[PDB]
Amino acid sequence: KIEFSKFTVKIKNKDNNSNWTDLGDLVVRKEENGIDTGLNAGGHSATFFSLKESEVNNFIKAMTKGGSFKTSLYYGYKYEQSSANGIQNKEIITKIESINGAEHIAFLGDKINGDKTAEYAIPLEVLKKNLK
Repeated sequence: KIEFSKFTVKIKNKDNNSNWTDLGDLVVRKEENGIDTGLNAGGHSATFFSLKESEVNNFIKAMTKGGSFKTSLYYGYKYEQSSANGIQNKEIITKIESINGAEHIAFLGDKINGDKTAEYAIPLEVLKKNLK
């Protein structure tokens, strides 16, 4: 059983030099079945990744303690390759990471266009406050 309906939390990515930069806000929404999350970065607004009921516990766990979950669809952001059409069952895999003094949930995205993927970071304390 899950209390929450909808909330927002800041998301960062690693820029062209591998520096954590603020990207935007991520709108996590709770469905009849699963979670949708969507990226409002710059003036682009579009679904980021989603997952059904069964991966929910794996989500919460993952997004609070570090772990992994299976998405229904992962698109990401524009630079990564899966944003045109999205990819089913992409496994997201999370770590805890202190960035300034603030622990974040960090995970890799998709391949961009020597294989380079996108990297992402959301603060842990906000994910814990809201994810229940």
